[PDB]
Amino acid sequence: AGINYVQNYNGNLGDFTYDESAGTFSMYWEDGVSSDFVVGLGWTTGSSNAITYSAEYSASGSSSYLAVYGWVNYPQAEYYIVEDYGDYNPCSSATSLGTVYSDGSTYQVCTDTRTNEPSITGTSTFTQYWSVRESTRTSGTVTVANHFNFWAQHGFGNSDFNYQVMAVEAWSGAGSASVTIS
Repeated sequence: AGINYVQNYNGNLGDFTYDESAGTFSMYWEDGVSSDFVVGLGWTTGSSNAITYSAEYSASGSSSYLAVYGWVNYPQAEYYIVEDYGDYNPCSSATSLGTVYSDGSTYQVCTDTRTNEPSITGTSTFTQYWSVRESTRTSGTVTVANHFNFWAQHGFGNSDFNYQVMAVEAWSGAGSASVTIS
């Protein structure tokens, strides 16, 4: 793996353990949360290399995602490749970009603009790009390049990356995750 970055945004709202050299982390929020956390492991600089993972992920009562997650510095953008999620599909609500096919499934692709929200430079306005897997799963390989190349047709900068992680996010409800990045 060569993990060199630990993602912890409000991880203290649940129980987050990890081991960088093994590439594994777990996150338990059995009691529920009513604020946003994002936790995971990855790299201080993103790239388009494939990521392979294996997880147990249980969040059907939760507004949550199991995702490849990271940022582009300029133009400022937050992105997700959502492999499995709970009760909330971010593309229901957002502007549709079409469909991409990759690694065994179609993904719905969409984008949204977030204004004055927490970001890698503090509080700012940025674009989000989402690929949401049509057949959800909790293990496999994400050929990141196929998503980046599609989003790049729609303004994604596709270079000048900040961090990139395999992550679990939840902001409501309860569940449980355990993830290995190989």
